[PDB]
Amino acid sequence: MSVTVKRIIDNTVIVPKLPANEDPVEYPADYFRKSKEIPLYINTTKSLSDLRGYVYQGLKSGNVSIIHVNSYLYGALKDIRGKLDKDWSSFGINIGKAGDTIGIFDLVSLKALDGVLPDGVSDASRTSADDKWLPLYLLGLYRVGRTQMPEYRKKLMDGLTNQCKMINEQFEPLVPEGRDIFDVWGNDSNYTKIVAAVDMFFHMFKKHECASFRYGTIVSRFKDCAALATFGHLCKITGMSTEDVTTWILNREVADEMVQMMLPGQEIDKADSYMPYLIDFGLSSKSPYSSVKNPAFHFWGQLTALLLRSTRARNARQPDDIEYTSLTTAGLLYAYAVGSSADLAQQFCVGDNKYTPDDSTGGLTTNAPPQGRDVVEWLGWFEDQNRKPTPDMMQYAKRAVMSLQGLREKTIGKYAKSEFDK
Amino acid sequence: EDPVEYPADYFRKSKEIPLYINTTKSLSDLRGYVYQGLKSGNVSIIHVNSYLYGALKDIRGKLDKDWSSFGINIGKAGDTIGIFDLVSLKALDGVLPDGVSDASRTSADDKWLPLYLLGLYRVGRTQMPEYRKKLMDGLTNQCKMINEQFEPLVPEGRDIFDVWGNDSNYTKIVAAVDMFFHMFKKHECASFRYGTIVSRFKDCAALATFGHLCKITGMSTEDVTTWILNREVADEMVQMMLPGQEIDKADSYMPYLIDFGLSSKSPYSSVKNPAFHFWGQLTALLLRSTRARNARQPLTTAGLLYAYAVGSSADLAQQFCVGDNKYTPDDSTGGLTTNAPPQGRDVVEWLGWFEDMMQYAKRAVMSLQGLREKTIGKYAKSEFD
Amino acid sequence: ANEDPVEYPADYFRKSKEIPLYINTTKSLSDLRGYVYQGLKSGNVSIIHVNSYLYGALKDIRGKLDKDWSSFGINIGKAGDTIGIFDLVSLKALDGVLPDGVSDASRTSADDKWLPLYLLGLYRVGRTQMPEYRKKLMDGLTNQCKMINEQFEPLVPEGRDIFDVWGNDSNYTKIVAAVDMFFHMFKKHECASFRYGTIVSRFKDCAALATFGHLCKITGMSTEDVTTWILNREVADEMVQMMLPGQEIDKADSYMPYLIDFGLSSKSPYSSVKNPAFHFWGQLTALLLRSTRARNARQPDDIEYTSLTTAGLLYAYAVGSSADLAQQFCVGDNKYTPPQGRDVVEWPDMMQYAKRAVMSLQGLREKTIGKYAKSEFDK
Amino acid sequence: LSNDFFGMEDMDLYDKDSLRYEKFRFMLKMTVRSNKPFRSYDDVTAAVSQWDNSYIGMVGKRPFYKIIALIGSSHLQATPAVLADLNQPEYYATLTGRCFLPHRLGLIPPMFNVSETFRKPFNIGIYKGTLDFTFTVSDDESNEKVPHVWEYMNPKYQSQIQKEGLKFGLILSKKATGTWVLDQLSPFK
Amino acid sequence: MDLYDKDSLRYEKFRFMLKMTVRSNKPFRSYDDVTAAVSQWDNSYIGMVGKRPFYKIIALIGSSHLQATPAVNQPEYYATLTGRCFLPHRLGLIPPMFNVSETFRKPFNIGIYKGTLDFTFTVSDDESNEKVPHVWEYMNPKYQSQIQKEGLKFGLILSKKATGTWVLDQLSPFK
Amino acid sequence: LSNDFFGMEDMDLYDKDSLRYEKFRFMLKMTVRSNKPFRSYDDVTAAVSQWDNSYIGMVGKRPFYKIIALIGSSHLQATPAVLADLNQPEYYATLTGRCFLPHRLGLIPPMFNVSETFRKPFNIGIYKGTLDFTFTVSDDESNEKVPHVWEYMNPKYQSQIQKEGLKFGLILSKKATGTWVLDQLSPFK
Repeated sequence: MSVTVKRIIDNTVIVPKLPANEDPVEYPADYFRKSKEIPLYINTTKSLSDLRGYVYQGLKSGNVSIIHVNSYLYGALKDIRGKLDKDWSSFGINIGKAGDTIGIFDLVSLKALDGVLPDGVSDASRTSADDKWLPLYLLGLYRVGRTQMPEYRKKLMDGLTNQCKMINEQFEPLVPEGRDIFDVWGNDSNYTKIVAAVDMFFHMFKKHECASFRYGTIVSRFKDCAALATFGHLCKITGMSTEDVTTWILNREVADEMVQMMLPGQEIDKADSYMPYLIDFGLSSKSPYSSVKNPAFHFWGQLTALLLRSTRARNARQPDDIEYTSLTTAGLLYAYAVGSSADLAQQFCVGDNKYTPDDSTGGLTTNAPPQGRDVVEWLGWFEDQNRKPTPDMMQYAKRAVMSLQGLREKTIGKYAKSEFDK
Repeated sequence: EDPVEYPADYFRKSKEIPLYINTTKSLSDLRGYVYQGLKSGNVSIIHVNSYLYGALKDIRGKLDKDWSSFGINIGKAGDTIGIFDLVSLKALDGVLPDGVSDASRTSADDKWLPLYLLGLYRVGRTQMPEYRKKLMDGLTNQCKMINEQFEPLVPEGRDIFDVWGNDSNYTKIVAAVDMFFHMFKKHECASFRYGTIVSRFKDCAALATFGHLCKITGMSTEDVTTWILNREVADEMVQMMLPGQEIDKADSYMPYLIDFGLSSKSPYSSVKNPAFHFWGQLTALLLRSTRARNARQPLTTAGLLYAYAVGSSADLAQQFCVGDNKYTPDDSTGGLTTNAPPQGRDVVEWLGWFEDMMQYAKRAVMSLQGLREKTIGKYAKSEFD
Repeated sequence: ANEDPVEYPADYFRKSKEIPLYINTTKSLSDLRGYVYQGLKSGNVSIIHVNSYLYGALKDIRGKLDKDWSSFGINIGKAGDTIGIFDLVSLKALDGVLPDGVSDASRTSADDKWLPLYLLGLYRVGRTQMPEYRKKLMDGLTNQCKMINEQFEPLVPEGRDIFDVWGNDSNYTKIVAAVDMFFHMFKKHECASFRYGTIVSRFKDCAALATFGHLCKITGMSTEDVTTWILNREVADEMVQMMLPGQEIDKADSYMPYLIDFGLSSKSPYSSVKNPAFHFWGQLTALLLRSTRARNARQPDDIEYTSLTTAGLLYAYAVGSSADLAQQFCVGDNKYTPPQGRDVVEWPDMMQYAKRAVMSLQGLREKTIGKYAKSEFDK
Repeated sequence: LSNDFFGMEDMDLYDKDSLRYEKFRFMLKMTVRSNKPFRSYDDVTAAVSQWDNSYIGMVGKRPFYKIIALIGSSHLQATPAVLADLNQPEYYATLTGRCFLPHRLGLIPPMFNVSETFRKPFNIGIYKGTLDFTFTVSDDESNEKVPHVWEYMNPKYQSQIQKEGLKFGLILSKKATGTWVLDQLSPFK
Repeated sequence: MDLYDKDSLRYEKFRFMLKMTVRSNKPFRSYDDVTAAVSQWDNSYIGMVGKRPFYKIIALIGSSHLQATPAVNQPEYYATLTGRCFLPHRLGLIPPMFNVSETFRKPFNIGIYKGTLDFTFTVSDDESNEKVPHVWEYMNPKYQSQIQKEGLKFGLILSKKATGTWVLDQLSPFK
Repeated sequence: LSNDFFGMEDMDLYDKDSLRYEKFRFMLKMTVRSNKPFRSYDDVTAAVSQWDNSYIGMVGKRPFYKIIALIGSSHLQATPAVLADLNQPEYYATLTGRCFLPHRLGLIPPMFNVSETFRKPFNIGIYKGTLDFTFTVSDDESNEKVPHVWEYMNPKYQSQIQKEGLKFGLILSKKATGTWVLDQLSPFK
């Protein structure tokens, strides 16, 4: 515990501990210490043509099995092509070494699935023109089956149809208009492993001739990592150095949230790593970078970015069961600090011409904005303003939240318009 | 009221959880038994328990880490484990009902029928027709996601499944299933969590509202326990936090202390822990939490004091520093004697200040449209508005 | 006789000419390695097995002595002969029953690199009794072990600490102190990382001597001259019992710093509980001279405080207000020249100096010297 | 041995293999799952003898764990699922009691009443699957007379026990008195 | 090479015990199939290495003396041989043996035939001065080209000394 | 050698080729892709023998890696893709266990439990393609007796292991008892 707790009637300890209502965080490093490989269980006791017919007729009839589609996706994505130029070591796993060609499944361990294989709807009239567009469609359904609302799922389906038509050019749609079955595919573990492996392989080889398969699997990149994504967005919208931003966080829950967010041995700064797929590969059952596990920082950063007039931070869902006063005050203080007092300091110099005039009546004590970006100096100004934000901050928030037509319910924009636009 | 029983006491008394079932029947004969009983509304609890054991022998599911709990050697990181491998299995010494055994049912049970049987357990615990109908519709949607025909078996009425919760073996089975599928979230049969999720933290609303309070106030559990007062919340919290109960471990036997029969009276319940539940729910409601609007009313001064302390006096304190430059100016007229809120969160300082809140409660509670009887929301609207 | 009479290492070495080490060696090295390893994961490892494994894995005869290493009339080594850890303690056979053991047959011979280091580190860890220091020591131990093995999945479970009892076993303390002193003699040994977790055995239960040295080092005053300032009439007997001649307390490579872990002394005379007044005086004096060390030592009980505070304030004022500034090196000639001196006979402003010294301290410590001074010299 | 190197005189407490009886009670739970029914006890022993392929459990009870596995394999009763075609057959066996085993494996370290579980797969060719175990081998310092350990295995199975015991790693030698004695285990086990 | 009988003929007498047990999917057709099924008994040999040639010759005598059980469901063969005999071998000095039995089982995969094996070997030393019979009359062989070839593909190698005593040359598994 | 220059006397620890047994457990994964199916196992040995044309891997395990490559080539079972006309024939083989290899290569450095992958295309003329490897060769200090390493090859294949085992660069011999001892690798390799 932090320190001891004493209830003074008998000088006794209580040692409180939170209930396990939500599962604790799991890091990819712990999983990769436990096991040195990522198993992938599939049923390979079938020919490629038979599996292709199985998946084709199942998609056309809307009753395709997950085992059949997983096996067919393995069979049609054995493209060893793709030559590494540099080493691709990640989490102590040697995927390749600077010149040896690797496949999609060369980065995940492969095993044999223990189970019974469904019969199927085998067809023999479908030729070997499948690798061009069928894995694309099968992976696109994975991303499509996460919107849970028609007016976006329709656009995603149209995009997938265009993506496949650019390759095949006939592409009569397979899945019927209704009767969805790809919603369940996310639950299966092997399908997520395959789709995330495909996404990372085609992310390493962007210029691959089959790089179009990134459509429908790009959602797997940084999946359930909303807190990390909003931290990056905040660091990019504020313009301040990414390390000075963390000094500004307040409210005593954002700090511990940050500490669990960036444990050093997690490798969250390397693009070609296993970290962005900590939940699709099964590395972590509960991603510490998720928004449900990290509500306070997500809310505060989204509010700050919205106050800095960012188009991204207007649709993020406002987290529930968190404070909406202290975080809002901290975000407003940060926004007034960055968006009003521009740093605007000399950066490069030719031998000389460096400093600033400190003897030209450089007064500091005044009822004016600090005209700086240091956290301590703005905090001193705020506490001299007895922790009650000035009406000028309200005016800045009103200017930064007004004219935001077409807001989204339960999102940050609606709350900001209801709160900072009294 | 019955004395509080802790899971550690039970696990000291016995080193295993017995599951009494009668398995002298084939799996197909039992699938017919339970199917015809559900369709005719005359299924027996012994038959349903035997069938649930028979259709849930999925040794599949590979552990990745040790799963010790209460000194029980559940598994070691790599060995496959089944649902019933975490409860001891015995033979039920009892009579087996005659039954309505069928023969035309194929091997399509493991897909959706245990789901139906476990879901009706949660269904037969509401006693609100609207909520029960909504849960039944969700159950029908969940089962139709697997077999897609799923003609409902139990009739529109005839809640024979209400008594199912009385039987200890059925509760043990459903809680074991919930534990197994909570350990393995990404299992291919994880849909069974529907209907058995109610077993998770069952009869433990006091601990749930403690977690809700700790999540809604921003203050740590180490500091919320400092604000306990009134001398019943204090020893209430003391009895809530016995050390060896292992309440902070997710994959433990604690959340099912009443379904496994580890405790006859759950210490973390509401009828045994009324005052802390009321205080936490009232405070959370005063902190604008939608969850604290429906809990049954089983302290108000303490809750209002804490709510004003945490909802008005924002902290905004420096917590990350670049090497140096950390402190706050104490020489800039840092007075402390005034007729103003302390602008802090310390319990002793706010207690000294106590030695505007009406308006704060009014604004935190007004316009609370759509309240329900016995709820904390109605109490706050009638009292703190 | 509430406190046991002090025992000196000289008395023990006059009584017995060797330090026995009773261990059970009727087990192969791999068997004992598996025993202790699976016990550490299972949290039910026996002390006999861990002592036997520690002996079996630390038989590194490597380490060449450069100078003689005699101590208390013991011919440990003679300037050139290779020496091991257990050549400095006599070894016997333990009489008893050996428990079953849970040995794993898949454990390779990658134990000596990191497992003795972990097993010794749990000895230092099992003395804090407070979560913060224990957790930081665990972090340091994991960092040290990962520097060698680089895998190091932690063995002992997070809860149910079984290593607090290990310190109560005499043989384990003997082994850990022998390892500590052997690696102290050979600083640059390739296995010197084992010193982590056993440095607590160095000068264990000798905080009074440590604070005497700190007082001699912070004031710059000579150790022969500081003892002239002993006052209060109880510090005198304390200092006399400190400096009995035949103890070699000034010898680093001697058996003295482990007078309690080796079992040489049951009640160490240099301990702080047996030396309360001297420890209090020295620590208060060091605090009054702005020393960061003298803000965490526990304030001793059952001793008068006013006289010790007066003496400490007097000595602190003498050090802080009377700088020496005297000619000490002369080139042939040119030698000669508050009392403005440090002589004992020569020696509201003192409370002003104490207040200046004790103010501006953030985060004091309960029951320690710093909080007592803040509550005593900051009125 | 002494012919190889110098100075390996044995202890005079027990010369080489001093016989002695170790009183102990026990408990057992066992569950063997296979893809096909076991035609004979031969396949049962073949599938079971791989329970300790990777030994993680307590080692001071390894011969006793082996003999308890032997009695469990002897008493593997079937289940209604072992019929023609219902599911994968799943055998079950539990035994509880007290017994004394004459053995010459040296003085055994003291035992404690702690449960140990084993979960390993087997692949003997035709048959595949896993196992399950729950040992409670502990010392019995009482003086009540107990039935012999080999008595617990009925002679209806085990056409000849001298090799059925060996199948699990045991080494037996009939003393012609009727009480089999455990000589040692399989090489370096 | 050594002056004092490095790799020359050596007469080694022993006491053995054999319990042959062979099972197959359908009854055996030719003795060649019996040899093929038996020869895969030591796919993973764990027992004493010094007793390997003796174990292979005991498996050979078990193969020669295999009779089907009267029950012949699945064909279950059975045999049991015991005797006192001496082996002339050219494998050099052999380690001393003991009166301990060792188990054996490996499922043979010879294509057509599926099944397992079960051995019980108790080859032990014998320092008794009593004259012991030869190993090779325990057979029922044809000295022309049968025993030299039926046991050849067990790995055994035989030679001619013109005396009629079959002397063991060398063991050649998977060769 | 000594016939050439002055003073190259051998050491007294191992005279020239002092035979020693090195017990070690291992693991193996293999994947051989080719344009056409391998008609004979000899072509398989030819295609796998150049798996270390540019060698980056272990030295103390290089003979062990060669023997593991040999055992993997022995058990290179085909796949359903190897049938008449589906795609390029992809082979696969995996082996795990423990074994001891008698060899006269001198004392070996202590091996660790570390895995190394290997990738290299092969060109044996008619046949194109690449390889794949994953070795886990490491020491085993347990007294547990292990099967002989050369026993892991079934007698069904490798009619002459003296050359089938030599295709990979090894030099074999016979210990006059039926156990093959590894003399050395290919000379100067």
